Amino acid sequence: NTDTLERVTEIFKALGDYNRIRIMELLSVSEASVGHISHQLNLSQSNVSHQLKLLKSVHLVKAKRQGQSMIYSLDDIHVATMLKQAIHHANHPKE
Amino acid sequence: NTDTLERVTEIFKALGDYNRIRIMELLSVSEASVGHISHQLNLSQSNVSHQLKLLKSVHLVKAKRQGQSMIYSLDDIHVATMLKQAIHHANHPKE
Repeated sequence: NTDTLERVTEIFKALGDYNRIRIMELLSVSEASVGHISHQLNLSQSNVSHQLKLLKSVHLVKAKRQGQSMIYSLDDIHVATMLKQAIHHANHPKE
Repeated sequence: NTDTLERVTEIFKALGDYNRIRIMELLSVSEASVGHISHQLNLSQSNVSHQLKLLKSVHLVKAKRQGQSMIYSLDDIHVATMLKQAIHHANHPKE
């Protein structure tokens, strides 16, 4: 036992609802309000607000203030590319 | 409209108990019986037999029969290397 493994346990633990990935995708490229993103993506603002919280508290996502409304957005392109690589291999080649 | 994503969902979903990673570690080095691993690895074999069950059905691990007892073992060294990279990067390049 130790703190090393315990860490790798936090990452996976951070994960929760699947829909989360959805927002992440749109976030990877784009920027809108807190509700707008919800309404459109046919989502109940009841959860949204709740969601961001966690992740944000996980150090995964980062928020930024500008005038009034807050616009989210990733700061570590690493995960962005990492996810693409995982999806790029989703289906092996052909043989 | 969720044939591609549904996949990435199965992966993360596959995960379950933490002790999992642990066993995987020892399983990614030496191969032993079902108990021995549980005994020496201070673990209630009650879960083991129950553990592999899942993963197996997930296609993550592949069992092997030869003689009598079945010795488990990975097949896609990819995951093994992938994990190493995750922990290898989990390094705070200072600051």
